[PDB]
Amino acid sequence: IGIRDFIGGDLVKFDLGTWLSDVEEHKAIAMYSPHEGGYEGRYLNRLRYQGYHFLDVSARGLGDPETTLTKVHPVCPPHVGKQPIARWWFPPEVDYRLEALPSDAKGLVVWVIEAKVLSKAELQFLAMLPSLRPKVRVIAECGNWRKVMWKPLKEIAGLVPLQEA
Amino acid sequence: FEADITQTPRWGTPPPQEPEDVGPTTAVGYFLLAWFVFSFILSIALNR
Amino acid sequence: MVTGFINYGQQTIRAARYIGQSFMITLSHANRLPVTIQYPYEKLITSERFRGRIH
Amino acid sequence: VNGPEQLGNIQVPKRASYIRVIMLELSRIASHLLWLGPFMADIGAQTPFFYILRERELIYDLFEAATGMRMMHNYFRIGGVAADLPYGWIDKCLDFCDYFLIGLTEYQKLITRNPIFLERVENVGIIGGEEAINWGLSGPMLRASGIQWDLRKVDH
Amino acid sequence: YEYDIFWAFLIISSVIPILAFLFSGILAPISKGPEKLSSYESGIEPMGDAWLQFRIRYYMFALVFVVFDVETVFLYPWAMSFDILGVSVFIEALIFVLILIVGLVYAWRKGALEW
Amino acid sequence: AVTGVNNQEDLIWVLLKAGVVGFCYFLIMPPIIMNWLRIRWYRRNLLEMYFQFMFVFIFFPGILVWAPFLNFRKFPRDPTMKYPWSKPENPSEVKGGFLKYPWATIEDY
Amino acid sequence: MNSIEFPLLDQIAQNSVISTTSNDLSNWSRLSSLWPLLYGTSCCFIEFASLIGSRFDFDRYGLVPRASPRQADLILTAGTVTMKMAPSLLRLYEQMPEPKYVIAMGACTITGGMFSTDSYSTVRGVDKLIPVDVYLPGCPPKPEAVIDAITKLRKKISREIYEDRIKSQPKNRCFTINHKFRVGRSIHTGNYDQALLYKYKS
Amino acid sequence: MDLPGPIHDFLLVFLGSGLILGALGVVLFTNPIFSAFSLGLVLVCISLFYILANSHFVASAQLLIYVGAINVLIIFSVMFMSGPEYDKKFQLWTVGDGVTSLVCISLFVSLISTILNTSWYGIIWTTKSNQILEQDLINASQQIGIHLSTDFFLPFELISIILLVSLIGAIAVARQ
Amino acid sequence: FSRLEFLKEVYETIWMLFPILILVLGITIGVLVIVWLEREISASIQQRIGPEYAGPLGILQALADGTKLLFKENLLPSRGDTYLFSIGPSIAVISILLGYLIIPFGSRLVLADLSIGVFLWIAVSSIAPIGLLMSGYGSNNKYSFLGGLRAAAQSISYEIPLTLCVLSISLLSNSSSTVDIVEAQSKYGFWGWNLWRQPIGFIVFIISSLAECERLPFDLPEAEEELVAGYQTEYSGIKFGLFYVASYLNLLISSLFVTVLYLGGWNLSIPYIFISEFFEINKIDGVFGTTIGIFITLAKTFLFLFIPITTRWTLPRLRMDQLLNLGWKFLLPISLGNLLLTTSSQLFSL
Amino acid sequence: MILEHVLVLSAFLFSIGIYGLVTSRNLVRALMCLELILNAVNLNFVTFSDFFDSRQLKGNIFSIFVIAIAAAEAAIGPAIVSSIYRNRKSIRINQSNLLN
Ligand code: SF4
Repeated sequence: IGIRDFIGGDLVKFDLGTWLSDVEEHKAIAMYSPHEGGYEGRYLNRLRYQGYHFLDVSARGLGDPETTLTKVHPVCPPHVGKQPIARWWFPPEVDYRLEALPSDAKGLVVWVIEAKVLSKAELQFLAMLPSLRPKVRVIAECGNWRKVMWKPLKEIAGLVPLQEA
Repeated sequence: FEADITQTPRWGTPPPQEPEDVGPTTAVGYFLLAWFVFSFILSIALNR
Repeated sequence: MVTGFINYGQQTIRAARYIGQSFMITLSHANRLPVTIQYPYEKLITSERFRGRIH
Repeated sequence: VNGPEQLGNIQVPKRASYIRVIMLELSRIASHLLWLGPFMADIGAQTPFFYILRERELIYDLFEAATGMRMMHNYFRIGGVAADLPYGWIDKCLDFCDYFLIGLTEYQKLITRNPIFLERVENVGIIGGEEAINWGLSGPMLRASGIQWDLRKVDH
Repeated sequence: YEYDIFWAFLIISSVIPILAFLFSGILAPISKGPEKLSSYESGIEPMGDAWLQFRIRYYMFALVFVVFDVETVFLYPWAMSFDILGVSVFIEALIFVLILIVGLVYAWRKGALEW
Repeated sequence: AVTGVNNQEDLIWVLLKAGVVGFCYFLIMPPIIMNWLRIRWYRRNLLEMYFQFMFVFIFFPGILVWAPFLNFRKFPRDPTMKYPWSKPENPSEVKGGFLKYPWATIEDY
Repeated sequence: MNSIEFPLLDQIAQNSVISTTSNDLSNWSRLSSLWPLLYGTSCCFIEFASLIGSRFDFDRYGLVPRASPRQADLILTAGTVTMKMAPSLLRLYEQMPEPKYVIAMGACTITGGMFSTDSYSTVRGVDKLIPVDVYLPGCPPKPEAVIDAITKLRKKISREIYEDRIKSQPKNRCFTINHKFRVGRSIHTGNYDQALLYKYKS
Repeated sequence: MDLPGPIHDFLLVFLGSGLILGALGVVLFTNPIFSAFSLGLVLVCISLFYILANSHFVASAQLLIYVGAINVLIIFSVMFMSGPEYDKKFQLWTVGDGVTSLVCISLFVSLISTILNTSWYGIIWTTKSNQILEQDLINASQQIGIHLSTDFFLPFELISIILLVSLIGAIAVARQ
Repeated sequence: FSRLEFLKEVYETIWMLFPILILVLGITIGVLVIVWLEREISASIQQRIGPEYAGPLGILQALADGTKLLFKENLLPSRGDTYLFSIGPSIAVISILLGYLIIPFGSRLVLADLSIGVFLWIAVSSIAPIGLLMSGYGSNNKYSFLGGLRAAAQSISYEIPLTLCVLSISLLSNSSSTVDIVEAQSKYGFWGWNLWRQPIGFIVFIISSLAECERLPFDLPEAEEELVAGYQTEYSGIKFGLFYVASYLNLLISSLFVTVLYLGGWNLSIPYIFISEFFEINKIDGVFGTTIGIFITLAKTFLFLFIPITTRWTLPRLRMDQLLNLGWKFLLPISLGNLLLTTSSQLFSL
Repeated sequence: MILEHVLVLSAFLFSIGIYGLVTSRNLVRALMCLELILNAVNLNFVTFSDFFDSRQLKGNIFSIFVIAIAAAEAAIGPAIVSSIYRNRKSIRINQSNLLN
């Protein structure tokens, strides 16, 4: 395919109002971006302009995001043979950041990088997270594409039938 | 070792390095000489 | 005395030839296909015993 | 791996020894390449760095096919090696040798007689053989002073 | 006129770095710190401030260059008037070029041009 | 007019010729040049690369305008991926394992 | 409990055309020209060299290596940082002009790696010395993984606003006292192999 | 054959102010490097003055020769002086400078009381026949070439001898 | 104060400003082109791709570099002098930009056909090494000091053969104006180029211009392997970009002076042969003729832009002593002999 | 026009150069002030050639010769400076008063 494909993928498009309307209507959004990156900041920047504070979460070492994000979770710091095994308990990340945000902030946006490595049920929970926490928006890079396109995360995870764009 | 005469290396001859190609040298020299002679002739002819 | 100028001539043409040889050797690589793997649009398939993340 | 295996009198099988010789010579080729690169960069030519890397990547590919990693192979073991050579490695290494001979001829055509390279290199760092012996030099440093001293042929 | 364009071009060429400096001043941030303002000496802490004091025999070509610049400046008007006049200016400038060659030979033989 | 200028052309014809030159230089030729740079990027010899770079050097004032409004990002392997969330019909007709310069032809790019 | 706290700040700015697009274009310009420091210390630098070479190209992202810190945006710390080198590394980072970015490549730069256990001079991670933006795990990380870390760094760079500039300037607090220590001149004075033959002293 | 009037006078005033600043920097700087760099500003302003009057060849000759001279001067001031000495910075004032300041002020006043009292425009209208150029010599550099080659032959070879002997003496004196 | 001629002169100042601004815009665009071309030629002869992601084919890479340097914090040395630090690169870029006033892209597409011509170009190009020395001294760095001294020595060595080579061409064309030189070449057409008549001056001019542009193998004041960055070691932000622009502008102006003085400029015709294409090209006059002349000048300039960009990435670099030896013992006597041969051949004309 | 102002500047330069010739504690600076004085003389010559000698250009030729002489002096010293620094390792001229 060509014509439209080889015509401007410029970053001056007026998709930003639709992007903000979608991120307000659909709380959890799957995002697809150029492989070399750097064309996501135009869309996250305006979210940060509305008072949203970003929490960067890597999905590779996420480790069962239910108890990692919404519960106190046990983690063992790495001993190198010089110490006995210690079991530390870490606070729920998204809730700690939520209760520690300033009162003027619009909310918290969870930027889940490399969300393709998560399974189906983990993406289900990541899509249904804003229902449990009202002031949380979920953005998850579920892949790469020539141009930035976003979909509801419930549609990708399988809660909503995948309507043709 | 500076005052010792047995420290001078004596191991024969090294493996010779590849020989050299000299034909393109003469070709380049002929090209430049012809260029200079053509310059002489052209300057004399065009000046008149 | 003339032999000095002649030797200067032959040790100058040689340098020009070898400079042209370097130019030719380098510019002959313009006719060859690139070896560059265009990451991240292209990824090299790892070996059967590549040591990466633990499972 | 040959310190302790000599301490414990462990023998090495002939196939493992041949694999070790092949890998050592390949590593010597790679080390001489990635010496030639920074050397010509310090002289002033940056293109030979990429030119050596074009073939050092092939050496890395051979090592990763055999050992599992480009560098830090963890392939040599006490009394042998980690694993046998994979299927289709001999022909790949032979084709690499055939290509690398041509690449080395290209390197010698580009660099060896260059007038600027010679005039930067021809008469720097003259080391006597006696000084090379006394200073404890070895390898290409000691061998470039009239001394035919290689520990591969001395120690068998 | 053929030289008002020269003055306008010189003014514009001088203005351009001023515009670049002003744009950098109003665009780039300032985050100065005592470690940042230290002189760069490849990581290590610089010793005494710079200064090299070359040898004289190295920098003796400059005294040749001063004279040769004047000679090449003097050769230009003769070349401009070589066609209007004839062999007279050829004979005139032949001595100039010969003196230039003799001075170059003297500098070569005395070791002024040796490093 | 003034003494010194002689036989100057009419302004309307000069304007028309300059307009057609600008039309060919700013919005016609830079697209063909950048397409000739994108296609046949790996098929160049030394002469073709030299002429490509010469044409880019000449027409760069017209290419600097079109370049922000063009993307040349490489396309997916299968010609069925309409969307990044789309799945291939059968994942066997794709061609995987493109080779490179030591062991590849121009077909592998 | 090592807790976290947000300080008191004002409202940002809000803009329609000029400031927002200017910030976006500045971010994009700093995306595509992240010139590395050419800082090499140990074995990982070899893989860094493999990213300068032909098979994996630095030039596709821009990313031309610049020797001087003043011309470098990104410092890509490749190699173990010993006690003898860590002050030099921190100077080199400080001498780089703002905005500047740090990528800790290698396991020895994240937490010390193999030397995290018994080395008596290896700094266990440059996060104790310099603020690291992107951590790159792996002993000789694959050059593609280095490009991925640089891609993630670009992902974070493009998200910047003008407010982040006042997050970057140092607060610069100081406190000066007398020490009554013993002041001694430098041991390495530069005198080496000069008049060596007269230094026998039987 | 000139710039517009107000532009010409403004350029005169501006280049004069720059020349005054450069000369004051020359005679007030302790560092020979700083005063040499001020001398370079003086050289550039004087070349611009030459371009202003009519001298398009003398300006280029001034730029070339005097730029070589200042580059050599900076090199030999670096080579023949103590440490870089940014702290020297406007050498101190003595009585021996104060008396000479008065003497030079008196000399400048004596010169300017003559310059301001002489009608320089009156002399121009008397030298009418000296300002009728030959119509064939359009290029001013062509006229300067013709009048250097024909009118001044003896100084043209005397300067060659002078340059050769100066080169020889500079090499012989400065050699180690 | 006449308000009839004052408005006319204001509009005239506008109509001389307009060529200056379009030339300046094209000059900065050309610096962008030279950066992109050098990167892509290096990638091609090193079997790489080059800039690919900043724009379609790396077209916006140099623009991204320029805007990054604009947004990069301006860093001043605390130990050194601020005024010399700020003045140096500005002087270099001014003295390099001043040489573009006399370059003709057509018979009348020249900003100023000054009869002093190429001599003024040499005079203004002599000034930049003073700016380099100023940058070296003001930075208060040993590497910067060495780079400044090396730049001064390089300019001193290679100013004279270039001057004599330009003098020989001016003697052949009997005029210092660039338009006169190009037309004198265009009298005899393709055989009338000074490249064939003056080969020795051609080679010496190439070598001297490469040394003055400080391109490799004459990149000693900025040699990255010997000094960290040379005189640019302590320079950050927009000033390094200025010292980069000035270098690429010097390369472009040297290539333009190569195609003007030694090649035929905008001329492309062979009168001694029945070349239908060349005759039809030369038969066009007007707007199209000027456009074709600009095209020909740009192509001939790109040839001697391609050659030194290759030269940087092929040869090793010289040494300071060998640079001085080449400048003072191989180029200067040869240029003197070329001038003598030019005068002897020109004796036949009168 | 106000062309006579150039003359004024030349006179100023002369006086300033004269001042810099006397209070010079560095012989390189004294050489530079000699260049300043010769430059003032050259400014006078060039503006007088503009005023009265538009055809013969005798003032311009004299300016060229004065520039040549100034460069010859600038070549002879600092070679004299080189000899002085090689023999005494000091440049300050007022400190050398042996011959008195
Ligand atoms: S990861 Fe650490 S130990 Fe391994 S090569 Fe890199 S720096 Fe050395």
